[PDB]
Amino acid sequence: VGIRFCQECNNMLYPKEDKENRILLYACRNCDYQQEADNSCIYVNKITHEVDELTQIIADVSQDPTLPRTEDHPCQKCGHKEAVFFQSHSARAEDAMRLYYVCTAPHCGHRWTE
Amino acid sequence: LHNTLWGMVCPAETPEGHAVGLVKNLALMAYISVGSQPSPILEFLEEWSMENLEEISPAAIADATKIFVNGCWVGIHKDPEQLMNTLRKLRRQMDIIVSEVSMIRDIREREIRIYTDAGRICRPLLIVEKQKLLLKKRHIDQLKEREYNNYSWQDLVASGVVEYIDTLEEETVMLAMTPDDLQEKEVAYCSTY
Amino acid sequence: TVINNWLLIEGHTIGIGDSIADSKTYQDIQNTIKKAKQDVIEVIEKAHNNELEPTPGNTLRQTFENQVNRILNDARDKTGSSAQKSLSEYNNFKSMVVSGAKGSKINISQVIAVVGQQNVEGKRIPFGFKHRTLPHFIKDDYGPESRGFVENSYLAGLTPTEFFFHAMGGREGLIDTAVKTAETGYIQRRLIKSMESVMVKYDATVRNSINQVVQLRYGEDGLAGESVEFQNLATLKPSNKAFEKKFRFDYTNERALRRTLQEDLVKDVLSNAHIQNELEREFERMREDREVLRVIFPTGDSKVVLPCNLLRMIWNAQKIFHINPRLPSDLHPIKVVEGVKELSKKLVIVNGDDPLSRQAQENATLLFNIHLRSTLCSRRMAEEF
Amino acid sequence: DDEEETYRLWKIRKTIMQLCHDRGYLVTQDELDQTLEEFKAQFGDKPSEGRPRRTDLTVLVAHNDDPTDQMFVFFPEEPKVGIKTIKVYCQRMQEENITRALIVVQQGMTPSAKQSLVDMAPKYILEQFLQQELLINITEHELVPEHVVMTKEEVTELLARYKLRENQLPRIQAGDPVARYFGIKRGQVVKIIRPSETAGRYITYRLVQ
Amino acid sequence: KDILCRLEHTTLRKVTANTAIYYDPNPQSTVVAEDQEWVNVYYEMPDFDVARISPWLLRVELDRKHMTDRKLTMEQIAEKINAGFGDDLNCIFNDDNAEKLVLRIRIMNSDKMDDDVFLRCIESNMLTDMTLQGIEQISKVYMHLPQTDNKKKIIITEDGEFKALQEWILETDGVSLMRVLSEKDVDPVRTTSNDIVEIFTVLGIEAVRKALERELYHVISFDGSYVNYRHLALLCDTMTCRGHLMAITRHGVNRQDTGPLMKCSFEETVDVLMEA
Amino acid sequence: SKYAYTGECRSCLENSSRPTSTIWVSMLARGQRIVATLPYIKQEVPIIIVFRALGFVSDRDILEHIIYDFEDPEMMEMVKPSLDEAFVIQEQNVALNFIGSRGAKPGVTKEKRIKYAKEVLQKEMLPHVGVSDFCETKKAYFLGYMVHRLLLAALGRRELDDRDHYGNKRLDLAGPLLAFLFRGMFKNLLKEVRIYAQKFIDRGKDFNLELAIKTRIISDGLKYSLATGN
RNA sequence: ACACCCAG
Ligand SMILES: [Zn+2]
Ligand SMILES: [Zn+2]
Repeated sequence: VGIRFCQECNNMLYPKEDKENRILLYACRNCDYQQEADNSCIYVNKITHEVDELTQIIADVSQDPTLPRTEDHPCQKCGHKEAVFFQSHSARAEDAMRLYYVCTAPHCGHRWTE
Repeated sequence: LHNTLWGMVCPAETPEGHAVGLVKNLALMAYISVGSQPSPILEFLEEWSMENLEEISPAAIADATKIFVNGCWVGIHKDPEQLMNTLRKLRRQMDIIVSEVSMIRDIREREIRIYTDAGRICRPLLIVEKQKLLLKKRHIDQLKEREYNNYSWQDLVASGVVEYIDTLEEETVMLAMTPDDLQEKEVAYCSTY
Repeated sequence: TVINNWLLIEGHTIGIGDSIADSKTYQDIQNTIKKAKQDVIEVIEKAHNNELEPTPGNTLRQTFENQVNRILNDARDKTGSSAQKSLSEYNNFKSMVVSGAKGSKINISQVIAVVGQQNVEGKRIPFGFKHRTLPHFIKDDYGPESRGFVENSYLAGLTPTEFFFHAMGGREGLIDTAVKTAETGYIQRRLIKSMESVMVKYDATVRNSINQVVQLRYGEDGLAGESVEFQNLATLKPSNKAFEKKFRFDYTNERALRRTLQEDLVKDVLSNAHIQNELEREFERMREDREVLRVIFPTGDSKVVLPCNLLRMIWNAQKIFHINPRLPSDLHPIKVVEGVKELSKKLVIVNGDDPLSRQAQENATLLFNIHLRSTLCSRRMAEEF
Repeated sequence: DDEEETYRLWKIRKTIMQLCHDRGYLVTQDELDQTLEEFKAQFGDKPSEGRPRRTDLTVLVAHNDDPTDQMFVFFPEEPKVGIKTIKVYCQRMQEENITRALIVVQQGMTPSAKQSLVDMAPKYILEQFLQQELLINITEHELVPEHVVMTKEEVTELLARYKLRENQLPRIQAGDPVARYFGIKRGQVVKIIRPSETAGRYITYRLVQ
Repeated sequence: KDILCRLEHTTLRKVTANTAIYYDPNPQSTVVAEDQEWVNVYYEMPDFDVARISPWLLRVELDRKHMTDRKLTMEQIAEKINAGFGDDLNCIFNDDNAEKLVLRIRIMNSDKMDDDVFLRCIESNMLTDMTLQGIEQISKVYMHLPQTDNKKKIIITEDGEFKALQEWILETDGVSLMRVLSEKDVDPVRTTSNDIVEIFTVLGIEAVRKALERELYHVISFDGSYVNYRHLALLCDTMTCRGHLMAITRHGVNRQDTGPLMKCSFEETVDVLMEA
Repeated sequence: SKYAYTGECRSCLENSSRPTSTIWVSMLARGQRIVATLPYIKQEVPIIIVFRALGFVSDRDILEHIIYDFEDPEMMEMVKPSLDEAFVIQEQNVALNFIGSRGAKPGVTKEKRIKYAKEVLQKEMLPHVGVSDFCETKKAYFLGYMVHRLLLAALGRRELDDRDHYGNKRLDLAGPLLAFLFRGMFKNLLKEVRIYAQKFIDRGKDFNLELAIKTRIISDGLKYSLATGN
């Protein structure tokens, strides 16, 4: 889910098995640094790639003059009537033809997909 | 015939046989950029709030927009809204930036690309602000008396009503077709021209 | 010479008045385009919100593109049929399409009603810009105007966005013309230098340069393609009841034979028993005629290619001899059977008295003797011909 | 599996029994139209170490032209057949003095076994098949026309008629699936009857080389 | 549709939602919450399954939407693992009614490459080159009722008239003929393919010539243009004269027993004259 | 081929005599390692090697140059095979040795190929970023942006830049074309006036400069060109 | 040799 970096030689940690206690042990394999972690996860893979597109949409897209604007869908936590809607149109998104709405008010980067 | 040959490559004129599609011709208003020094633009950016590339840490890049001048990474910025409003105003006023210089903002990637080198192909377009042309009637009446007045196309560009837009800036422009239509009060297609 | 010099009197022309439609047709065309635009907008609205169920075999985006293209093609066909419905007989665009001299029905539809959807590389106009076909449209616009549909006609004039999309389909047709020609010319070269030495030898066996048999007879029948025509086999389509009715010479029902044959001919047919045995031998051979074609032709396609046009040279024989179809004939049915048997022995493709040669001769002209026995049977010659 | 294996064993038996009948070998009508539950009752229904074992479907048939010219049909147990197992079946053919035999191999043979099929080729004719290749009959396909193997006396009649040499005829490879089906060797000529949409029946001849 | 579900190649890339690997040594406690209920149910001393096994745990879950649209179960997957891998792997499956359809994989007990990357490497093998049900090199398979007699079957009734029925025809993507013909409830007479090479190596040399004539007539007569059968038969008999598919290129025409002078007029001019 | 999602950064310095140099950074197909195609080097090298050659040797500095935000694991996942490929190299000097051993001109001593590899790492690697002794942090940031553009396209986060887009094209008019001729033509004139002056000063006559320069190189070079089309 | 260009 995430790997920290070495405190001694600034390299990348890697999993290692120890027989003294049988606990997960992230060990840097360049130097001899040792570290015990608590996440207890090594590798996760999104096979159907259900990645939340709402986080990857940049909140500053709402001021693009080339994007359409409609007042039909108002902002949820902002209350502004008009907003900017678009499609992601990217790979690893299956159909990728469902609208994502971004509020156009300044200092409000709320994105909802409806 | 690619989609971005609009306005600066003729869609009709093309030779036949083995050469079809490869030998193209400029449009009527196409103006290939002659080239300029990137030193005044780089001097303006370092004078502004832009931080230098070696000055920053490799941790503030994620929440900032990279600045590209002639394809070279030169630093980052934290206020891209004010930078484009300043850069576009300075090109229209023709103060320090030559009118052939094209600045492109890729908001979905957070990149700013300023191109200055020769070889770019540009065409002139009018300027629309708040759904109104900046080309008022006083510009037409001055241009209708083009001689004995020392008023020409160069004074129209310096008045801030006509910009030169290349194909790469046309990715991020919303271009009105004709002022007779599409710029009035009806069922709205796009209110930000 | 005769037609052109009459054309000096009648004359023929084309003009603007051959493209103008009346006010009812233009209102009907504009109503269909407006309804089709509303249908596409409804589909896009049904596809933006997750309400469109994907058809099996393809993704949602290709399902959406198939549905939009189906509506726009139905729009072009409906506005096309509306435009040619209101064309007068004096219209000269119709005068050169129904004659097939030049042009087609889609050309009149493009001139009068709508140019139609314009495609580059199979699909519609792509997103050459960042998710836009042209800078004049909004981002992520899958509507008809933005993606290439031309709602105007040549007579009305194309809008500047539609003009540029027309220059794309026109260019793509020109790129296809140059690339296909350079490829097909190499296909043509390779295809024939491999077999330019293949020649029909004097023993009627197709052989190559090194004298290896490619085909035992040319085209498996020994007949050149110049003197063969499209014909119809009459004993492949009808059922068993219809075949027995229309192809068996009924030795009973003497009233019918009096209507079709003369008095001396019908007396010989009924009295003799050897003639009835021969006519029954014809029909049982015609049942094996049918069963062979059921094996050869499983799809029932009775349009085959054969040298002599049996249905036409019979019509030739009716006209040159002034044959009256109302009066009864004087042709003996056993003379027909002996005549067909003698004719079948007189047409040779594989010559020789060897049993191997006789088997190849029977197989080479098998399908022609199927058609010869079917068309020149006793029942059809006594009733129809 | 059990039901899938006993269906596969029944279907591969019906095809190879049709293979024997197409070669002119003495095959009764009962063995040709062997219904599935008739095979289940006669042999078994649990071939996974049960009554219908792999070495039980041995078929002995004889030529109609010559009674002492016979056939073996073999189903070896091992998925890969090797020199030692081949040498066992050679002793069985030496004991029962029958030359021609078929070995239906489930998952291919060793490269050494492949070279030993042709080692005693002019003494013992030993040709092979995969299990999936004999699982369905290929002659019954509509693309494959009805092949006929024609005797050497009829070949000499053919060459004297058309005044041809042996190499002037069209060719068919010995490794062709129809060629392996009929058990033809090099030098034989196969009479081939096809339906044509321009002449009817058309007969062409192919030599094995 | 049953023929569709069993001919089509189904892999774990099309049925699994997401996968993960963990470390939890004792089966009595795991980091994931909704697991320990049916883990203890399946570990009520299940003979060999509790042993000196390595602590590394592979936890993969399958999305219910694709699982219902493909109609499998955990029983079919379990013996597919036990046949593909044997006793080298231990598989534990959960109940069907659970929202999180969790499938658990562990490595065998007596196991120089470590298990932290062995379980990574075999997980890639499970989702790339493992077949759940179906036969390989088949990307998709379709269904459609025919309306024209190009693919429509035609029978002869008792009356003898040609009756055009409406059967179901499967069209695939990717070619593998030797096992589709081998499949139960599949017609072994009219089943064909557009691949010339596999027709030759499965059905013979006369079948590949008949198939050559079919696809060559289909590519030309689609436009409505007519070309006589004699020119079709002459090319198909020239290209299949020698018993192998004599491709019309330098690699097939310059390799036959003809004279060298029209070989060098064809292609390869200097190189043929060197060989001659 | 073996390359899926290749990269291209054809680069030339402003008013520099050297022509454009391509620095194709490619990802290998599944059959995910990132390799590079540095100029004046025969076969490909891993991208983490040239990062360690540039001066930044720790894996924290390399991934801070490439991966701008460490929160997302996806881009950190595809850079993992590249780090595993470059486990052998651990110093800057040995990274320079590996680059110089694969060069077009193989050196003799260890310091010979290190100096040659440092020359191509500095003067022919991204000349538009900068050609100077201390312009190496800017080069690695651009090489960090090299891989970051590659990882985004492999993830599909941004659309791949097609070649036929005409904003990705430039037009050489008579200006840049004639300046390209006058690049080497003035270089050829300065080369010959150097050997002519050296010939008259080796033996001690000194030289008259007005007769040292011939008006024949620039005149023929600009008249043979624009006429023959060469 | 190269460019340009005619016809399909
Ligand atoms: Zn460390
Ligand atoms: Zn808001």
